[PDB]
Amino acid sequence: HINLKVSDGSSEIFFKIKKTTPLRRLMEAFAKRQGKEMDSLRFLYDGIRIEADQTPEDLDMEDNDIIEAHRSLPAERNPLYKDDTLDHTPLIPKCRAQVIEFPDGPATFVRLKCTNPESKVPHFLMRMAKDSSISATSMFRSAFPKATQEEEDLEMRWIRDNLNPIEDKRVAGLWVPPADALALAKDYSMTPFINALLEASS
Amino acid sequence: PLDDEEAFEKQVTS
Repeated sequence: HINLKVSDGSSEIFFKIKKTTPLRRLMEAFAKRQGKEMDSLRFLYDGIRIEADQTPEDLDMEDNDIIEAHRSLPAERNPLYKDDTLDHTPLIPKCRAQVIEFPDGPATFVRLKCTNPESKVPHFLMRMAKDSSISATSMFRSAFPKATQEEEDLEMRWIRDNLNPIEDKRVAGLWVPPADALALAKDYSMTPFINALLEASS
Repeated sequence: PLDDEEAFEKQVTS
């Protein structure tokens, strides 16, 4: 038996389980005390997403080790974002400004193309020049090409509840201010890309 | 249809 600390950044709960019990018991223990479902969360240990069937003996967990609790995100992330520490500077000249004519007048956007490993159609990270708002939908679909519509609808519901959503029927998707866009970049491991999209000329 | 400018426009208004 060992003591384990589980924290979601706001609340820390300490547990005690034997090294042969599944960590789902410790996952359901923390999730129940947050008022959330176990599937609604994912747990990290040294940056490794813990699966339910794994045990403290399966990993090399010692006493007082911390298990980070985060909300669930799709499993297959875009291999382009396997490194959140890449220098953002060479990505800025790849950003392009583009004018789009709307029923109420033209508007300027800034686009950054990102390789989609699942489709031949080009995918772009988009930024509106007027308010520097960034589409959270284009960020999510870029980082998780194999995501289901339910997995997206739950994420956008989380954006509206925890961030500052901006939705307009004239422009598709869910849009967030630059501060929220850099927070999503941390979850999606897209920091160098969003950092360059915000610093690009409009 | 597959050019950057045209694909980006359809992506923001659909």
